[PDB]
Amino acid sequence: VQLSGEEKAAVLALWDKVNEEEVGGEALGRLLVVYPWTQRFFDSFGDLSNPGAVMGNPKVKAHGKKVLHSFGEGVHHLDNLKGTFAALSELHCDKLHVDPENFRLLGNVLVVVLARHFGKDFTPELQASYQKVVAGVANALAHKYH
Amino acid sequence: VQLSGEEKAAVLALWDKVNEEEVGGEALGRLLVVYPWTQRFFDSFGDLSNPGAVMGNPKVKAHGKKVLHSFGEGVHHLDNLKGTFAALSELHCDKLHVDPENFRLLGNVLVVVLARHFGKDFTPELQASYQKVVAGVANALAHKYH
Amino acid sequence: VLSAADKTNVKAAWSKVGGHAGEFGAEALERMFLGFPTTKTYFPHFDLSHGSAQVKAHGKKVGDALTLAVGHLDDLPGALSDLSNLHAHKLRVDPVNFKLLSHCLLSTLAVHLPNDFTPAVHASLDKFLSSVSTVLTSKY
Amino acid sequence: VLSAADKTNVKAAWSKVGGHAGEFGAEALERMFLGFPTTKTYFPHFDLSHGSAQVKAHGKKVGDALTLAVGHLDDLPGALSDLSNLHAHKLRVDPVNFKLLSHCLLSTLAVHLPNDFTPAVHASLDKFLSSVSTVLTSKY
Ligand code: HEM
Ligand code: HEM
Ligand code: HEM
Ligand code: HEM
Repeated sequence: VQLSGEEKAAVLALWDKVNEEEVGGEALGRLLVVYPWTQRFFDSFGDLSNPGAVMGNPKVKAHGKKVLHSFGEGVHHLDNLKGTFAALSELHCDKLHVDPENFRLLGNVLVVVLARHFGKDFTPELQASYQKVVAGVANALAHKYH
Repeated sequence: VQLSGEEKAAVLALWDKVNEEEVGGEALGRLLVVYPWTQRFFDSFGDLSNPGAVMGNPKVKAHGKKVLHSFGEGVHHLDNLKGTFAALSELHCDKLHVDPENFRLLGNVLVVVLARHFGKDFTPELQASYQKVVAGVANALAHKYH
Repeated sequence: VLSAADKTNVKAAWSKVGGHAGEFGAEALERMFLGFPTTKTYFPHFDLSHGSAQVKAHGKKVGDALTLAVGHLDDLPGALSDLSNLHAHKLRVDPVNFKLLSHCLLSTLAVHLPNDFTPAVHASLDKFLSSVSTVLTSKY
Repeated sequence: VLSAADKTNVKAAWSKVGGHAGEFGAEALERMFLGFPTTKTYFPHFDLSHGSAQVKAHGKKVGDALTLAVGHLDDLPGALSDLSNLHAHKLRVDPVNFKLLSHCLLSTLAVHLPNDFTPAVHASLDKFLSSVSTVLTSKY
């Protein structure tokens, strides 16, 4: 929501360097390992019992890519997050019954993953902008619950 | 936000019976006792060390009345919660630095207090409507943080 | 953690609940299902209508487990070990939901014991339900 | 709770942090102040500009306390008793803020130790920082 012009440009410049498949796959995999109750939503993916199984699971990678692609759509439409995520908000509430606290968990995992991939280029200032983005996305996905 | 006509009428009918001073005083007092870190915001009120001091403190009662009066304004403007609470959202973010998690805590305390005051009249269905109201208020107060 | 004063309060308050623990447990579940509809997902096998026999039976088991816990305040991890396994490994209950049930249980106690649900008692029961919730999510 | 496997992971990972604990602590604080500006309220007495000496000194104390904790994983309540009193009674830190610092510390470790910050290690460190946060908020 509330970014300066210079912050917006730094966010978009980093997104140019994001591999949605590698970052997505990692972000979703880490959510499932770190917050193991999230595995309840993905029983159809098969064996999510240990870390090795999760990170190599092809359905995890493919879904993580989808999620990250959608996040990317948000990064390119920061002035209209509620409109971009309206249909997905319905899906997550009415069809999947995901508690919205889990959107904030995934957002923070994604920030940790960006940190890991970009190192010292993921400065404290750039992280702060990304925290506003991930909170913006999480709020837009939560919109049609309350 | 999302209430039926019949739910809306039940919410408003209960509010007719709310003594803002007694309920307000109790709600704020219970927040301070149960969640003692909230006392950091009210050092100007004096001695908040023990439960007896908190519940009898006249500044606690007066502030609780103010808070509840404002909540009441929300109950009468459920179609425009963001507009009703815009100025207060600024105050809480920019001037007071209250983490928004504390709005949800106060909302739930208020529901417990209504339960205590109304007994079996505070039915499971009526509580459910009040949970949508308190979440609506908490979201409107959080609006100008993100 | 629970102080000695919190333990005293919790044992005292639960003595006033007495034989109503199962009925309070059932009402707390009903409040939770209506207030927080995402919690219904864990009970596909239940009839969740008002006064459902399965909700009444489950409320009894919840109430009895809380009664057990009140007897074992110095060793909750030991007493509730089997329930920690069930909620983490089998059911995979999202930790957020324990907060929601806790709230609904406090709401139910307020309804039925208004004179006994004092601020100090509220504070002690909140800590108790948090300690129970911590144990039930401990095996993640 | 921390399993034996989590304890092993935490001790292993912290050995790789080694002498950088204070510098990581300082960067985690900077990330937290910029990311989460409500946390600045607790430090009115600090110069919070980039490379402030007070932030560097405080980061050292945070890093040393985490190093202490890694040495006392079987008795965190005992080792961090004095810090529990400070954060609850004197400072009245809102429990939400421990989550925010934890996140910023994980972010900082990811930046500096990308090959060592594996999923299993991330999971163990998250549990460790939660256990530390629980102890530091235990005296409420
Ligand atoms: C930033 C946060 C998130 C974004 C952008 C997002 C986005 C998406 C998208 C694009 C889909 C695909 C919908 C389709 O195919 O039409 C989806 C499906 C799904 N999402 Fe989310 N998601 C988010 C968070 C979560 C979280 C935290 C969980 C669970 C804990 C979750 C669980 C699912 C599941 C189970 C599906 C269905 C998968 C399937 O059909 O195979 N999502 N999400
Ligand atoms: C439903 C939630 C809430 C509502 C409706 C609300 C409403 C209000 C209102 C009407 C005022 C008076 C502003 C004025 O005089 O112009 C106020 C001030 C204040 N509020 Fe809130 N409030 C909420 C939650 C909280 C929470 C959770 C805290 C702290 C943990 C908090 C702390 C304060 C403080 C410290 C003041 C200033 C008191 C003073 O100047 O004496 N409020 N709030
Ligand atoms: C204070 C909190 C809680 C207590 C004391 C508790 C206790 C219990 C007990 C005693 C059982 C029955 C075990 C048995 O018969 O072997 C059980 C089962 C179960 N609990 Fe929990 N529970 C708590 C919270 C929750 C929450 C928050 C959820 C989800 C929203 C939940 C979902 C379940 C489910 C789905 C079952 C299995 C029910 C069945 O299939 O019959 N529990 N719980
Ligand atoms: C893992 C989490 C934390 C650790 C290990 C930790 C550790 C410490 C240590 C070792 C001290 C110095 C004690 C001394 O010199 O006597 C301290 C002081 C303090 N901590 Fe924490 N802390 C943590 C989290 C937090 C958080 C989340 C906040 C607030 C956002 C905070 C605010 C403070 C403040 C204001 C001081 C006093 C600083 C001063 O006046 O110089 N701490 N902490």
